[PDB]
Amino acid sequence: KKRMEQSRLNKLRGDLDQLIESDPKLRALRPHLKIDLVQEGLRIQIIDSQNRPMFKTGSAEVEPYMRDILRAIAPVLNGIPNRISLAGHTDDFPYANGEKGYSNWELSADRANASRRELVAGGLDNGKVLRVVGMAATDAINRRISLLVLNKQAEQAILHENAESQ
Amino acid sequence: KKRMEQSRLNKLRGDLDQLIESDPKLRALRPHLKIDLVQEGLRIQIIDSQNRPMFKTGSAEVEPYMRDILRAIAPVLNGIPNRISLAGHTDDFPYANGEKGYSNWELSADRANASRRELVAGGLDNGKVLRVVGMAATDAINRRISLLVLNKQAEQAILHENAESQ
Repeated sequence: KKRMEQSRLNKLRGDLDQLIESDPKLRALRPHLKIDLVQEGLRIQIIDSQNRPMFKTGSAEVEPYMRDILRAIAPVLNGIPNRISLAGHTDDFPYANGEKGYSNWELSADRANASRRELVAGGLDNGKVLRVVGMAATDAINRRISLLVLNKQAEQAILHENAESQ
Repeated sequence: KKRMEQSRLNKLRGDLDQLIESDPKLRALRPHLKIDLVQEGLRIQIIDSQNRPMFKTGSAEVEPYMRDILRAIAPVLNGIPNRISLAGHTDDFPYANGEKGYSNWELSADRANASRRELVAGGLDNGKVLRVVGMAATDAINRRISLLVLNKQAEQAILHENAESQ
């Protein structure tokens, strides 16, 4: 039912918790790792701040700790068949320097894909990611990578909203 | 109610239809322009094929006709306050040449943003686009740009699924 699925998600939640609490490097970054259940499934948020950035300035290049986080969780996410929506949220000051129209919009999507490639390098099955998302609004700095492990319902709703058919 | 909103969407649909049928260039591309009502709002699909590509090969650079389409509809979309989810769908053969991990995933998101910038150049109010999406699967070539004018419900569901809060 929606039962075997919820059970899988709860187990995944526990496995991620076990992984984080058994790794010194992850324990040190815990405040920047948020896990919760949302309508569409299990959500994992990785906070990207000025004090502890997950990417190099104005770049989609991951920082050491971001690489450690993504590669560490990749194998665990692979445990279940649920697919994932990966979102890059970049509410920061106007992108400066190198830019042929390149703004926080391009930066947010690029970071989302940069995170996707790290998960894959870490062992995430290709195909697991169903979509990447970018969101950027014009001490209000808010940057983060969201990894949503979708329940069947949400996955289907996305596939229907994205098909050419009616 | 959901009434004033549906009426606005139906009016928008009619205005887009009027625009397309009054422009020679758009009439010529009509088969590649699909408009319909979906659960989340009004959807506009722009088909990107081998016979009539909307982007240069392996690039997020728009082709003339794509520029004409996007700049033409931009002012019309600006008529209502509803925001938009812009998606790039790229189901094509493995991306060749220039690539430091650059695949159809990066290409799909880049094309989505390239389309976003054209709408803005064409007069679309900044902020109107709520998110950009990229989707790329591993004569099955299927490429398209989807522009979803979101009804309040869908917009709120997106904002709740993307907030840090619970």
